Amino acid sequence: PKQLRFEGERVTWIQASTLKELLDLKAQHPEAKLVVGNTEIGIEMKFKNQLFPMIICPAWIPELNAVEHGPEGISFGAACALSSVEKTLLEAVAKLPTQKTEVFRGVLEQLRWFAGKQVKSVASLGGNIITASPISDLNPVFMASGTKLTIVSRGTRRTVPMDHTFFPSYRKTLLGPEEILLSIEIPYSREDEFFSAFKQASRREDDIAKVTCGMRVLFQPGSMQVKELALCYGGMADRTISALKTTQKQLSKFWNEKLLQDVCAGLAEELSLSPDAPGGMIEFRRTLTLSFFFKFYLTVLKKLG
Amino acid sequence: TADELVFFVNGKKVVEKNADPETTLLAYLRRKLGLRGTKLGCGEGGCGACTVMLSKYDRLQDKIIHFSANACLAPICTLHHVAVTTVEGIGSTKTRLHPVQERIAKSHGSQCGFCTPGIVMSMYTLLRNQPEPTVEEIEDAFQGNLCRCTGYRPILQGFRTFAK
Amino acid sequence: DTVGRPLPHLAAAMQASGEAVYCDDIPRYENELFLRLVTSTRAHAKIKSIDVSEAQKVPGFVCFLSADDIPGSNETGLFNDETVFAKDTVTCVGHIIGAVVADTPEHAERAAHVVKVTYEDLPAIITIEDAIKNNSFYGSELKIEKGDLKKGFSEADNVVSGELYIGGQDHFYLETHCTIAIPKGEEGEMELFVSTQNAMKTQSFVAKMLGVPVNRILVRVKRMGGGFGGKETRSTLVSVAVALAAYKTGHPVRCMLDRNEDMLITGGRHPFLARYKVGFMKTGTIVALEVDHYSNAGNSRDLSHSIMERALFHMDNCYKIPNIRGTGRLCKTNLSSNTAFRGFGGPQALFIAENWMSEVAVTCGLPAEEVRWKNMYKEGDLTHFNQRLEGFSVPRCWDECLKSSQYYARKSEVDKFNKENCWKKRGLCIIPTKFGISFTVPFLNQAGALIHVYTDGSVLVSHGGTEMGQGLHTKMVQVASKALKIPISKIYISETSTNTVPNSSPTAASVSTDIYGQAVYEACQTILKRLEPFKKKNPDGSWEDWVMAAYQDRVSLSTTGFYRTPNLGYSFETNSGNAFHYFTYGVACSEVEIDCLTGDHKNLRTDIVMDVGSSLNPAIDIGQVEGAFVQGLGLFTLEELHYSPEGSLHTRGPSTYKIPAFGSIPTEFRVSLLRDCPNKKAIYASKAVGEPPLFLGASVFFAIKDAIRAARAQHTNNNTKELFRLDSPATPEKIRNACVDKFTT
Ligand SMILES: Cc1cc2nc3c(=O)[nH]c(=O)nc-3n(C[C@H](O)[C@H](O)[C@H](O)COP(=O)(O)OP(=O)(O)OC[C@H]3O[C@@H](n4cnc5c(N)ncnc54)[C@H](O)[C@@H]3O)c2cc1C
Ligand SMILES: Nc1nc2c(c(=O)[nH]1)N[C@H]1C(S)=C(S)[C@@H](COP(=O)(O)O)O[C@H]1N2
Ligand SMILES: O=c1c(O)c(-c2ccc(O)c(O)c2)oc2cc(O)cc(O)c12
Ligand code: MOS
Ligand code: FES
Ligand code: FES
Repeated sequence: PKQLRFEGERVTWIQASTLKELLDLKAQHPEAKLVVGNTEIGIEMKFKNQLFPMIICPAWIPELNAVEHGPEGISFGAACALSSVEKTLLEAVAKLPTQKTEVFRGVLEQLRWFAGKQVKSVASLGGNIITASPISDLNPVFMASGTKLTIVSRGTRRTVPMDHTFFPSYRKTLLGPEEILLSIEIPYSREDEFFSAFKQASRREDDIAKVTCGMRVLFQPGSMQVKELALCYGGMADRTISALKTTQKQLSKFWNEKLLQDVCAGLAEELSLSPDAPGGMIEFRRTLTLSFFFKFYLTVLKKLG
Repeated sequence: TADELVFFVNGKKVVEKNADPETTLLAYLRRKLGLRGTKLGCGEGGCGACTVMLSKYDRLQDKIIHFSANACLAPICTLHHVAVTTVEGIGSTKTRLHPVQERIAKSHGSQCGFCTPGIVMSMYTLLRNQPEPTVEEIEDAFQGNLCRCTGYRPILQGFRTFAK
Repeated sequence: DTVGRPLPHLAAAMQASGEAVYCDDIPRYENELFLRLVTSTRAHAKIKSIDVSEAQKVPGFVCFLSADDIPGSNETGLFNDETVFAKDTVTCVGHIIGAVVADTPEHAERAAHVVKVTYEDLPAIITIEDAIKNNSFYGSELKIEKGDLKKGFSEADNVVSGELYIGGQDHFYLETHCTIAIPKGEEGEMELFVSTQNAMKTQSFVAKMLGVPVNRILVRVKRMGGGFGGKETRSTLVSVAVALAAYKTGHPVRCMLDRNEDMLITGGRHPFLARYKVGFMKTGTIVALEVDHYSNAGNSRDLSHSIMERALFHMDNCYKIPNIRGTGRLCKTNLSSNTAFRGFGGPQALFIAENWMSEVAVTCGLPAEEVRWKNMYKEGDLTHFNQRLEGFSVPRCWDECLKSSQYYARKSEVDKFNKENCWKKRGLCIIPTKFGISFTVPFLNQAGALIHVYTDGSVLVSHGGTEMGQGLHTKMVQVASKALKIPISKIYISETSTNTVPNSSPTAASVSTDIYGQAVYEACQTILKRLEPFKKKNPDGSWEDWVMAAYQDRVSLSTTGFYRTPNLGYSFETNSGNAFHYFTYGVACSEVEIDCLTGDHKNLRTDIVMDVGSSLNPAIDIGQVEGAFVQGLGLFTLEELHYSPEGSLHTRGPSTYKIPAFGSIPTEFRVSLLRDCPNKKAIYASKAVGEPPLFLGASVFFAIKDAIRAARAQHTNNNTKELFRLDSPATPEKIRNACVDKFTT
């Protein structure tokens, strides 16, 4: 297995055989694009007329392909195809108690009517994450769950749970120029911890205005009293956002009709859209943010029955 | 300076000595290799007209894996040491049709016929992984394949024959 | 004799093996070049400059082509109101300004993107509302009126009035537009391989463009990967530009559109706006109807006038209305010119009719099936355009569908589900349709065929119709096999071509089986008459021996066949003369469950009963019913084209434009063909099937409305007799917002 170089009219492609080559190449060419599935880059080059004269394909590197079952969660290499993530998670869900697989189940719901087999057999996990589309169906689940990202450059290494700060602005993530995403640990869920995910099922604009969300609640041991609550939405801004202000207010409140209307009041203000907001469907999108929470509200109660 | 790209299509060795990174497998199949069964319907991964089966030895899992892919988005430079199967790789009216091809034809699952090779390759892939699939697995294989003509009912009904 | 048998489509096996050749599958000549259209990015603007400097640096760039390059004429289009290449001003986003030619399609793509146009924006008219406000129309008001309107309304217990919009639809044929043009180098001769339903206009528009007689141009059509009306005239936009490039370069040239170009440039179904006023009795009996229709025609006439005529002919659906006035206007807008789409103005008008019919029922507080039935035409009745309904079989279709769908029992169960569920609701509706068969332009109702028997006794059939998936060639083979009394294996159809059958009508109006069936039949009769003596001389002989004897006796084994549909000629001045030969009839009953909280829905079950007379091929005809129904379900429930305020299309691919998927179809999907209903008016008692089923798709829309009605009765102001506006398509957005609740508020 060795490094291959291909040269065309406008583009140089290097197939990296080892992690070292990748990190070396990314240091030498900070701007290089990392292609795996090509389901994003091939679209940007054809339809946004973008030119990326340096491409590094890391799909061969064992570390970007490793599936690892740990105490805290299941770790996937960044190059793992979405169908592999699906199959690993479907296998974990059938084997583990329901109370450990609330997040896996959310990831699996987002993956269900997500393209087709062809796209899912080649689309990478890391690809969906670093692309950072406002309407990514996975980033809101990963954010809501605090899915841990191992980021690596030549020499340096770090692991950060995904939070609101990871997506600073339109199609940007918090990785330095020399850095790559290496692996993604999706956590097992805890006792008194429940999780949902929902998504809009139409959409008319390229990468905006399709409501998609991850929702997570952690209760005090054997209580209905909120300890942690997270609501992350795509399709509501130029990036994946968390309704921090709204959820902060619910901390140590109980899970009741009072909680409901307050969250629905918080969501309406915090995630409010100007009438000229890109993508339109303003009333619909607003209503979905509350309707999804209401579904999550109700499901959380049944999961407490 | 530049490395050779080596892959296989329908059991045959393809040695590209001057691979351009921009070239899609669909372009290569149709316009270099002259295998016109695989169709362009959108170029953006949404219709599956360009569906082919890819096959490779998975170093990790040990085995040979088989999966479907949209040739319109597959860069040929990702295919070093991969084996491509197209609609012409599985059967022909000149030799013998694959059962997937016979049954979609005889079940009235093909009208204009432009989606047919893509759907054939979707079903074929399924059977390479699961020779005795369920009805649900069958509907599922086609989430990436569009047909404008048939209303889909005949295609599922002809392929249900493969379940149990 | 296979007529009436479910013979599969003749090409299906080759379609399944990838051996069937579509236009871009034809091999390339060694010197073949590639064309790509350069298109307007502005809805309405002056062209200031065109700069090709950057395009010229692209590897393999050959040339840029524009209006100045055209040898013959820059005026084209059905009514001579289009340009081949825009000269001073563009009138829509997508408007063709020129073309690049390169050595590869990738190089042509790259070069086209880098062509720099400078515009000066002019004010644009995009919406129907904008067009009406500016009196921006093509031609004058169309009108059908019958009875006394100011008598009917004077007499009516109640009225309902309102406004309805129905969005357009992109054809989304899986194979996009495609032409190869081969210049011969002699006398302006050119041979064209084209994905088109109209080889005649293709041929005529290329010749006009070139400045050359029509006899120099040969157009050949093997098959299309779908056409659906969209390749009936708009295919020439690509064909003419490709012909021009072939002419200029002297090389073969091809172009197949990318999906995004195709969606933007080539037009779709006409959006319709309707303002209506219906007067009725407490019983639900209709006494007066006044409907003003407005279509969004776009930036040329194309087929818009005929599409409105057809709309007006179908504003009655299956209902007798003593006093009636319908008007149509065609809105001239800065959008791609809209065109034929399966149904050709019928589904729009039929939908408007079912919309007010549904509001009549709500207003009277009666069951919807009861109000529909009580207003239904009867056998012998005249339509609002004064044509008699002979063999009106909707009553049979209705009765049989009600019975086989178990409608009354399931209506009970829908009501139980609704009382037992808060945030999901079920709806159920049953709808009829009639669809008139013939081109409403009398002169198009003509068809030619040409048949040769070779000396081995094999038969080559040629007719003016084209294959786009609908199984026309299969049907013509079954007809010829039956008429000649020989097996289908002896007969072959290779392609449609202007040098075998000239001056052919577009393959359209669902009439192709009827008219080419008759042409083929007449030609076969001529052959049989010529062979008859030889049969008599060698009575225990074979087809092959008879043919060879005829050959050796110098009897011609070649003949034409022609049909001209009798007795057509409707007049808007006298409101008389048949507009159609006969009508095709059908009824569908559809059930849906909606998710009140998301606007999503699941199609649960659909039952269809369709009168196709005595089917030539039940498998093809059922396939046509299911295909049309699902295209209609997409029109009314899924597919939505969305434009920027500046008039530029946003929805340009399958990721932003959702046609029905494998999972969109009803879980239980039943289609039956009405039994024992021979149609005296068409070949072998059959009936046209291609377009009449599509509107039955609306049954899913009215089932959705019925479910929204239940959701509103649960969560909003409770008036049973409460009406609300639901435009088409009923997308998740519209469905959700209409389920007014504590969240929408
Ligand atoms: C038809 C279709 C349907 C789709 N539907 C959905 C959907 O419903 N929901 C949804 O969320 N998405 C959807 N997508 C997007 C799909 O999930 C993403 O396109 C896919 O995950 C991108 O992965 P890739 O490997 O193909 O990325 P590539 O195109 O190869 O690369 C994408 C980006 O990720 C970067 N990248 C990749 N790996 C790394 C790395 N490890 N470190 C740093 N940067 C990296 C690349 O540089 C590039 O910028 C759809 C795409 C298609 C074509
Ligand atoms: N598979 C398929 N069926 C189809 C179409 C098509 O493009 N593909 N076009 C429709 C349209 S718009 C018409 S008018 C009729 C035309 O064919 P016919 O006159 O042979 O029925 O077929 C219909 N059914
Ligand atoms: O498809 C159609 C079509 O093209 C035309 C037409 C009209 C005037 C012309 O000059 C011409 O070339 C064509 O009329 C129609 C009338 C119908 O009732 C139904 C149709 O489907 C068509
Ligand atoms: O008459 Mo069909 O081509 S709309
Ligand atoms: S051409 Fe449509 S998915 Fe590849
Ligand atoms: S048979 Fe025409 S698109 Fe499928």
